[PDB]
Amino acid sequence: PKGFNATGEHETISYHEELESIQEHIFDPLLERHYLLLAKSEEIDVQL
Amino acid sequence: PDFWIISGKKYHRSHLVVVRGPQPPDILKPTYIFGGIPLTQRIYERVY
Amino acid sequence: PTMLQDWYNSQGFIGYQACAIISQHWLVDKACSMSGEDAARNGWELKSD
Amino acid sequence: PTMLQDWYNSQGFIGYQACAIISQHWLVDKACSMSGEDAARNGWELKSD
Amino acid sequence: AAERTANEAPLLAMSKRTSTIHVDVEKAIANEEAFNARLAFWIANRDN
Amino acid sequence: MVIFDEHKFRTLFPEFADPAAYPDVRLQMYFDIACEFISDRDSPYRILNGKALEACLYLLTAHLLSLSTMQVQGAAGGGVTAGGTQGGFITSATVGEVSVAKLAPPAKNGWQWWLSGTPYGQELWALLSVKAVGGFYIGGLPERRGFRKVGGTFW
Amino acid sequence: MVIFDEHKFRTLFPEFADPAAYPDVRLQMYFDIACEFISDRDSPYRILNGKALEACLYLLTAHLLSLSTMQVQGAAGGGVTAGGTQGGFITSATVGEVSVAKLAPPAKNGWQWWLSGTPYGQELWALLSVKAVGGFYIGGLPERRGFRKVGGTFW
Repeated sequence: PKGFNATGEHETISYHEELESIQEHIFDPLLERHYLLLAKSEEIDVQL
Repeated sequence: PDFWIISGKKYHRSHLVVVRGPQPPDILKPTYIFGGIPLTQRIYERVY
Repeated sequence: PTMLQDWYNSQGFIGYQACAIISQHWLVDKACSMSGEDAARNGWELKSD
Repeated sequence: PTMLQDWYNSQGFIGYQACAIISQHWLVDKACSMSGEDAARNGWELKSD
Repeated sequence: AAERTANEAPLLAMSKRTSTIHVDVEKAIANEEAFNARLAFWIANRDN
Repeated sequence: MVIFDEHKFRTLFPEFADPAAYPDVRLQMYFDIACEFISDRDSPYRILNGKALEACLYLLTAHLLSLSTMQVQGAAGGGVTAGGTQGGFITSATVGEVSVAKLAPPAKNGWQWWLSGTPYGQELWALLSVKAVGGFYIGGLPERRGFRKVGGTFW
Repeated sequence: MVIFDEHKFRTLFPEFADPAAYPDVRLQMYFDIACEFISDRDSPYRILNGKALEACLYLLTAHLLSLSTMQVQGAAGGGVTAGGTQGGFITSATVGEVSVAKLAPPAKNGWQWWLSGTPYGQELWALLSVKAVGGFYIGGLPERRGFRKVGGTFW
C-alpha cells in the first residue's frame, strides 16, 4: 500500500511460518487417516 | 488455594496443574479469585 | 492526590462473562493467540538418561 | 527558594496500599517485571573447586 | 526546570481548543434551567 | 387541540365583552384560523407549551379580530373605501395643535411588521422573542461515552 | 410557584391602591400571565433569586396592568377605536406652545422595545441588564487536577 515500508522480508517469513501451522493442523489428520485406510484396504502391511 | 471443587468433586492441589498470568499482590488476590490479571481487561478499551 | 487515586482505582476485574464476550473480537483473538501458536510449533525432542 | 523547596519536598512516600493499587496498571507492571524476567533467563552453572 | 517544562505540554494539550458562543444573555437569565438543559444536552451529544 | 373558551377570552379582554357586536361564531372562526399560524399541537418537550401556548393563541386571535373588525365600519359608510383600511405601526400623528412621534420597532420581515400593527401583536412578538433564546441540536450521538476521563469516569 | 401578595403589591405602587378600580382577581390573573414570561422557580444557583426575582415579577405585572389600562380606558369610550391604542416610547411630543424631545433608548429586538413602553418596563430592563453581566460555562471537567504545578499543588 501507498506510504508503507517495502521491506517485505519479515512479512514473507511470517507468512511461511503461518503456512506451516496450516499443514500441521488442518491437512495432517485427514491425510493421515486417508493413508491408514488405504493401507488397510490395499493390504499394505508396512506402516507409512 | 489447596483444593478446587468442580461440580461437587473435590480435587487436591498436587493432582492439578495451574498456570497463571501476572501475579497480583496478596490483598488483591481474593478480588481476582486467586487468578492472574486478564489481558482483555487491559486491552478492550484501546482496541475499541 | 485524589483524581490520580480515582483513576487508578477505576481499573479492576471485570468478570469472566465479560472476558468471554470481549474474546469474540478478531484483534483480541489475534493478540492472545499468535504468541501461543508460534511458541510451540517447532517441536521438541526427547533425551533418556 | 521557597517554591523550589516545596516542589522538591512534595514528592515522598505514598503507602503500601497505594503502591499495590497502582501496580495493577499494565505499563507499570511491564516496567517492573521486564528487567527481573530478563535477568534470570540465561541461567547459571554449578562449578565446585 | 526540565521537569516543569516536560509537564507543561500535556496540560496545554488537554485544553488545546476552546469554543464560545454569543447570545442575548438577558433572555437567557430571564428563564434559565431550560437554556442550561438544552446546552448541556448539546454538549453531551456533541460530535461531527 | 386546545379547546377555545369564550368566557376566559372575554374575561381577559374586556373590550370584547359586548356579545351583540362580537358573536361567538366569529370568535370561534378566528381561533380556528389562528390555530394555523401557530401549531395548536402541544407536547411537554416543546419550547412553548401549556399556558404560554394558550396565551399566544389568544393574543393571535385578538389581533386577527381587531384587524378584521377595522374594515367593516371605519369610514362611516360601512367600509365603502375601495381598498379597505391598511394596517401598520404609526410613527407620528397630528391633530390640530397636538403632535406625537414614537420609536419605530425593529421589524425585519413580513411577520414582525404585521405583528407590530396592534398591541396584542406586539405582546405576542415580545413573548416569542423571550422564548426564542437559545437553539436546537438535532443530529448527533453520544460518542464521548466510550473514553475514560479525569477520575476514571465515562460520563 | 411563588405566592403573590396583593397587599404588598398595592403598598409598592400606591397608584393601584384602589380596590374598586383594580379587583384582586384581575391582579392575580395578570400575575399568572406574567409568570409565563419569566420562570418563577427559585433556587440559590440562579442569577435572579429572592427579592430581585419578586421585584422583576411585580414590575412585569405592573407593566401588563398599565398596558391593559391604556386599552380599557385609554380611549375611555369602551375601546371603540379602530385597532386599539399602540404602545412604545415617545421620542417627541408637542402640545400647544410647549415642545419636548427625548433620547431614544437602544432597543434591538421585540423584548426590549416592548419593555420600553412604560416606566416599570424600563426599570425591569435596567435590572435585567445589571444582573446580566458575565457568562456561562456548562460542559467541563477538572482536567487540570491531574498535574503538578509550581509548588506541588494540584489545585
